[PDB]
Amino acid sequence: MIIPIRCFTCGAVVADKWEPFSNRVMGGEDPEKVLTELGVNRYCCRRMLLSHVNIIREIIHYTRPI
Amino acid sequence: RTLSLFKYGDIAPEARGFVKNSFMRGLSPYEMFFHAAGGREGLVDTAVKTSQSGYMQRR
Amino acid sequence: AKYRCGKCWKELDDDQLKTLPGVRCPYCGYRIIYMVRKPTVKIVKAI
Amino acid sequence: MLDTESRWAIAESFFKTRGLVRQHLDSFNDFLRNKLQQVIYEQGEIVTEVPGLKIKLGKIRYEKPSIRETDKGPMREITPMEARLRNLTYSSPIFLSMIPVENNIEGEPIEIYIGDLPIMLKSVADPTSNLPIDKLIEIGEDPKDPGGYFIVNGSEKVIIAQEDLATNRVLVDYGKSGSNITHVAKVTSSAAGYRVQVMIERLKDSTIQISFATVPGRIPFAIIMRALGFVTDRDIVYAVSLDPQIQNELLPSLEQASSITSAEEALDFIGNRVAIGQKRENRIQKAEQVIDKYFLPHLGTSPEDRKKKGYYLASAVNKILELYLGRREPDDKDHYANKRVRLAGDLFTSLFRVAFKAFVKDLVYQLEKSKVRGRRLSLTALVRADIITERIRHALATGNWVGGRTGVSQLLDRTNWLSMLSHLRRVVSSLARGQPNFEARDLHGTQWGRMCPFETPEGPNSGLVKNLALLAQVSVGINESVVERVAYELGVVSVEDVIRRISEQNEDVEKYMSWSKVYLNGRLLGYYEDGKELAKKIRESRRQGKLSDEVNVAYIATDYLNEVHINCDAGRVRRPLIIVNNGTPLVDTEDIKKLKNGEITFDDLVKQGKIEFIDAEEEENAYVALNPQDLTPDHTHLEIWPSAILGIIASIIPYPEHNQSPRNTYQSAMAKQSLGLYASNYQIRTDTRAHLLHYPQMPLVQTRMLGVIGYNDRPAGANAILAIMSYTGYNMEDSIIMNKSSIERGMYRSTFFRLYSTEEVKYPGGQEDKIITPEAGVKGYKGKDYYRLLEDNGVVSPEVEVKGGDVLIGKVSPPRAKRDTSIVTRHGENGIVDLVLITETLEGNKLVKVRVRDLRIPEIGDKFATRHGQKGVVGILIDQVDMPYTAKGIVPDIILNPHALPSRMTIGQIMEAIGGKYAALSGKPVDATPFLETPKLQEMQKEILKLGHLPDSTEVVYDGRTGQKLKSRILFGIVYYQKLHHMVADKMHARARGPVQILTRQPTEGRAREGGLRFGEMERDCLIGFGTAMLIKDRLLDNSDKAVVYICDQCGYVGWYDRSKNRYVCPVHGDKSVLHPVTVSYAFKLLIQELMSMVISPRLILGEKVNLG
Ligand SMILES: [Zn+2]
Ligand SMILES: [Zn+2]
Ligand SMILES: [Zn+2]
Repeated sequence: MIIPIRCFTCGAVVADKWEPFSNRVMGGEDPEKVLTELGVNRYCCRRMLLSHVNIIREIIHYTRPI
Repeated sequence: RTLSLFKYGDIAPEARGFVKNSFMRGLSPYEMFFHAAGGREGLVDTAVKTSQSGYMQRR
Repeated sequence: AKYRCGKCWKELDDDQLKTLPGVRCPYCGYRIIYMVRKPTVKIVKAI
Repeated sequence: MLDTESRWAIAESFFKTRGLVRQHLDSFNDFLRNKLQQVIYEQGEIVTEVPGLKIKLGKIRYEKPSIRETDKGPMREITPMEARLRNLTYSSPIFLSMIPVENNIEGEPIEIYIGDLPIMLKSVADPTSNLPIDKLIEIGEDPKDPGGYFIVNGSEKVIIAQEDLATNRVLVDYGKSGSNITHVAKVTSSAAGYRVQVMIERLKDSTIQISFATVPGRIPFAIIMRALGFVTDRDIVYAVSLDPQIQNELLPSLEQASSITSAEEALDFIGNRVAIGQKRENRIQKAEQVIDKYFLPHLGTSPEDRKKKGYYLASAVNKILELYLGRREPDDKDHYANKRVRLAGDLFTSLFRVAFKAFVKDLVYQLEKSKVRGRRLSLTALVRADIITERIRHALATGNWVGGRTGVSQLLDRTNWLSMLSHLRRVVSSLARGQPNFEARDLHGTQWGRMCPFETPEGPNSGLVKNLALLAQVSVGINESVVERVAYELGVVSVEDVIRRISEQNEDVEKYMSWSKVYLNGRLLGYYEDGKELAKKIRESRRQGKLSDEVNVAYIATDYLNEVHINCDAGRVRRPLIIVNNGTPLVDTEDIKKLKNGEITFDDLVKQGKIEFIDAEEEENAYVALNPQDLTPDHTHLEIWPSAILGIIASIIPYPEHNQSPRNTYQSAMAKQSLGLYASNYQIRTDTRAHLLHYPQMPLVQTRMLGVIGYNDRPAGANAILAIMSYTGYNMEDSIIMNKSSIERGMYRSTFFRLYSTEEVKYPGGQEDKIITPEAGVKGYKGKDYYRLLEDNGVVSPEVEVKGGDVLIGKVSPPRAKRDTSIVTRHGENGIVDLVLITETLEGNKLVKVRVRDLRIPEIGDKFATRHGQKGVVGILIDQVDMPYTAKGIVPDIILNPHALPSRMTIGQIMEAIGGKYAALSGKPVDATPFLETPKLQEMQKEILKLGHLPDSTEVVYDGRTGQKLKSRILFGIVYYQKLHHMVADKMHARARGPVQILTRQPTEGRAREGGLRFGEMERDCLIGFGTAMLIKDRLLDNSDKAVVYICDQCGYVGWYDRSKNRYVCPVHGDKSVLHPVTVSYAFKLLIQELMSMVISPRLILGEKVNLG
């Protein structure tokens, strides 16, 4: 739904690196260079960042009326 | 003919279900179809076998 | 207790005292209402 | 040349123009536009026994979906979400224009309301089918929902397609061995409301008999021929065929009816068969009416239609004789040319026809009764429309269709995206489970491109429940009249004209024995000079737009047969192909260039005569090529997409051509059950059971169809660092090892939602009413503490911790002395109250819904699977410190035993692991579509080596407990995993003691009923085999239905022991006999008592407990 705070395999914080990576890739930059220069080197954290879906931007429209 | 990809009246090894590839190498589409056709019987025979075995053992 | 009009999600709040012939929002005439979170401190363990 | 990209562009345009549920929508639109009016034209006008009084029907129409609530006035339009929330039905009113004539007086046309018709979502009648994404979001709708279902009473119902044999066709076969019948032919004529089967035999003595359901026994062929207007034997033998060899076989059947030489003799012979002990007159009219109504109704139900029935019977007899002489073979019955798929349109038109017949019968009865009583003519005052609305709805909410069909309507399976998508494309075989037959479950070569060869259930339904292929399309059909006219004007000669030319003109039959027979929907149409030329002409005219595209033509040439078959009816499954002319496909570079920039679509190519949909019958004349690089001048078509032979779930497997066949079927079955996001608006809709994965991820190793179906926006799994090694023995025999630290970070956590509902029934029968209030003093009170969560209005508030059997909604019920009927939480499960909804059910009754959620964290016993058929439970959870870290600090998320690979032969598993590791390292997309995988394995391995890792995807691993370096290298990957809804938290159930049955006094059944396990016969056999008598007694007697009963010493019946003062009393002996107590199973005493209920008298003979000596 939203980016996990930490990588699942190793406890590395990865949530703070989502909004840069999600932007510069949309700007035409290849993901590998951005990931390397952001400080992500183990492929577990690369898996965490590369396969996020971010559904919450659609669920904010359909929220419990409580 | 089995499929429409083969000529009329063809009994060549390829046209009747001979797979010359391996799982490592990968199968062609018609080879996949022939493999599934060959393997479908196992999904079916199990229930019949167990029911007959149960009836015989009860008697 | 207290309810909330269902139209446009969190619309507005109403209570038991609104006595009407049917279940209806007095303000927008909507037929679906929900219940509030009963304001009270709730303790959940971050496990 | 057509490369991969151009063919994928064609396929993507196909999917973009027409969605994945085009079959349901097309059938419903066709029914709504045409089949609705046709039913009432078939009715025509209602007559009355009283002369001068009748009604003439006009047009019929429908409006936007709406409801009529309390204080009925103008109808108010509603949205589907409101129907879901308020338990309504998404239906639209239907208006009929009717004119009453009263002794030939017109009056004025009247438009009335005749009922409500359910509307399929996204159909032509649904106003939400043409809305922008913004407006769909505004009204509370999922923009990606492929609406092909109905909202009935709030539930979502889908009409499953039913596959069954074609009706108006002749099927020939051999008779059973060792029987007087040698060959059999069968026809199943379908009328507008009933279906009649006609069976033709060929007995041992070279005679032919026709027998159908209504008339008992067999009737000789010449008898029926005479009854239908064929008086001369030459007429019969020339209507059968023109071949002297075939004509020679008619002699015994011709002479067996030599006594009957007139139509009336045949008619009263049939009458004697059907009517016994009546005069000649009523006999002949009864026989002629039963012949005209129940013989072959599809040809007509009028007394001038007998010639057509006679010609049809003659053609069927000719077919059976051709089978006898050896010029034919028995029909396959599995060829898809012989099978038709009934969809929602046909079922709805039949149901509406039946309901309209019932409604018009009731209306005419009420009208004639009122006119007998005496009243003015006011149609609106006696319509009683609520019949129609009741008859259709009850069919959708139960699945019991007309004609004996059951299970046609089923609740939509919204476990995830793939479950709903697969449900909306299922096909169920009608003739099934009555016998295996070991041949209806085979993978017929005709299924290529029409049904998925993998997605089938396992067990009794294996091979009988199928799923549509990607590009398959079910035909809708046209009217036969235009096809007949164009065929006649093309040059064919009617059978009557040929017979006339043969008989009344001196022309030899040798000329017409070399001609080709021309059929139309299984009925012989005529003769043509050269059948191949006619087939080519029809095909060329169809591609130019002059002829409808629903028409398919085939030409069959054999050493003994020369026929042309034309089909234009509905229910035929067809597939598209690119036309190849002179070895060059008709789709060129300019066409694909215009296709890639939106100038043209898939439909434009079809209407230009470059891509055509062909069915099984036409494909007999086709010679298709898989790829453009092996085209030859003899080829006629080209495959649009070779990977489109799979279904919609089998299209998610990466590298499916490297796995064994059963693994893909298992994968489909398990992928229909994975946890994940199933809808964007899941928080506002109320489903009975729902699951939600907290952090779903889209696969790293994708296929081309994952993005088309929208699976990347509603994923149902996560990517896991998989290690392949043997570790601690906790992953032996299908089990897996999972990292506990990654679980504690929230990897595979999920939430489970359950719903409870209640309604305040108004009870109009006695004017008493329900009320939702607490239960201070009531008859069926439970306990003071149980009702401690209810508010002042008797409904529990959101965000509270319910547990066990706490009361959620508290209401009382009037006696039928108020009784407490309150909804309680199910036993053995707790959670947090998530949502409370209060509304009205269209009549002022209060409806209350309470949704309760709970948190599910993975543990030992949870079930996980992959996309290659590798299910298993978690054996143990290991922390990060104890996991075998590598030289870079990466620990596995899941460990999989190597011993599971070499037997299952799933190379795709390892290939996906390598591809996922490459995708994570490089950041480049990986496509694993079958037969077209890019990049190749060698390139991926070279790139992996270039990025600092070993090419074979192995790594140097150290032991996390001792720090010792392992002597070998271990394979690591990023395989994608799914979590199934088979959690151990819902499967435990234990019983020590509790309630028993009222009748047998045995423990109850069900997890919610405190439990109880059945001790069957086979367990008793195991206990006997071990020879443990006391253990048997303990298991079967002491722990269930033990009792003590008193038996009289003389009669042997059961007495009793009363508390008056003191007595052992016998039902017959009174106090003159001694009674003894015996311990026995209470079920045995019940058996004795119910045996005495019958006239059987069981007397028990007692014996000494202590063995003397
Ligand atoms: Zn990491
Ligand atoms: Zn409101
Ligand atoms: Zn007695």
